[PDB]
Amino acid sequence: ETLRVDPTNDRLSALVEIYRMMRPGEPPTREAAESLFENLFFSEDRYDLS
Amino acid sequence: VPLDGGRFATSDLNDLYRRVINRNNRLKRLLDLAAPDIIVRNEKRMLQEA
Amino acid sequence: AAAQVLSSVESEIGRTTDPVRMYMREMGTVELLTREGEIDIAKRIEDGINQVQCSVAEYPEAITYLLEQYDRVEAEEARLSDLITGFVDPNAENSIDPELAREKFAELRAQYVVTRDTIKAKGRSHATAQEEILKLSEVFKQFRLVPKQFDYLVNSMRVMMDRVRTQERLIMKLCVEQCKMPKKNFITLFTGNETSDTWFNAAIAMNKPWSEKLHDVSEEVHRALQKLQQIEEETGLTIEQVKDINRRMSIGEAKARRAKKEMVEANLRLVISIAKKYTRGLQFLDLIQEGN
Repeated sequence: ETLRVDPTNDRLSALVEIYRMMRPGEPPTREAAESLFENLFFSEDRYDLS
Repeated sequence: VPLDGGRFATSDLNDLYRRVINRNNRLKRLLDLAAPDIIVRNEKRMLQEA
Repeated sequence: AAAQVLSSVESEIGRTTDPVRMYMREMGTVELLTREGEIDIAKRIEDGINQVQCSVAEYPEAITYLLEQYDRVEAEEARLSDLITGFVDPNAENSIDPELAREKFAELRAQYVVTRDTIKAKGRSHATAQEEILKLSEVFKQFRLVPKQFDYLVNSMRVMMDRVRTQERLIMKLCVEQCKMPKKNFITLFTGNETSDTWFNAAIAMNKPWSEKLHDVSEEVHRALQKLQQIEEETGLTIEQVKDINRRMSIGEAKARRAKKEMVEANLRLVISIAKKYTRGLQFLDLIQEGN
């Protein structure tokens, strides 16, 4: 059902949607989307579970 | 009003008035400078927000 | 086409209320120019500036104003006022010295005294008179004045054109909107002589029953004629010449403004990159405007 509701189709579309949700108004970019997604949970400086 | 220790205290209304009249004077200066329309639009939006 | 994605983003925003990111989105449309954009833009700015300088040189009393304040301060045995900085200061391709000012004004006096009689010979359109006027404008062009005095120098043309154009549209403000004479013949008759009433009573010669009842409004339609005659006699220039001068000043200034405007947004990114370091004393977006 979740795939049914999903409008996206590939990784680029998903990253663009994540960027649009996190930073509305700012146009998405090929590299900015992946940089933000990496910095969300996959950067030591900006994430830590201890 | 002055404070006992040589300090001062004021309401935030002084801050808000300073901000709005600073931006209003900057807009007045920009209008006679024939500035590019995007900067004048940004200043008008800043005045609206202030 | 950087504006194509603008439709796809703005129509699908989350309705951001942050003025900073919307401003940066607005300024992100223009791209960065390097090693070619700056040179071409500077060339266009210089072309506009030289067109403006050309426009003021044709106006006969511009030389008289360049000269008369210096004549006035000559009698004071010195020029200690700040207008000595606003001297001609000829460009080369420092304090104002008399050895330069007097040498520059000698040929100015010579042209001022030699360009009067040639105009009267074979009319204003005399080939030698026109070339002598062009030479005098050229020897005026070899000066580099200050923008302070230059501002009122061009403001004089702005105000003179405003006055002459108000006197012009006064004709339609008094008679065209009420009496309704056709503009097809009016535009041709106005350019005919614009010195006398040859077309004014030529219209009376035709049938023109609307024009037949002009005596009641003669003492208010001829006042504009007298005012434009006064403008011509005080400025010493025909209507067509000043129209051409200002119609080319207009597009020269428009070109300069377009060049400067187009150059400006190419460095708004630099403005932001500098302003970010100075926050937080005051604000973040006001610093951007001050950088602009």
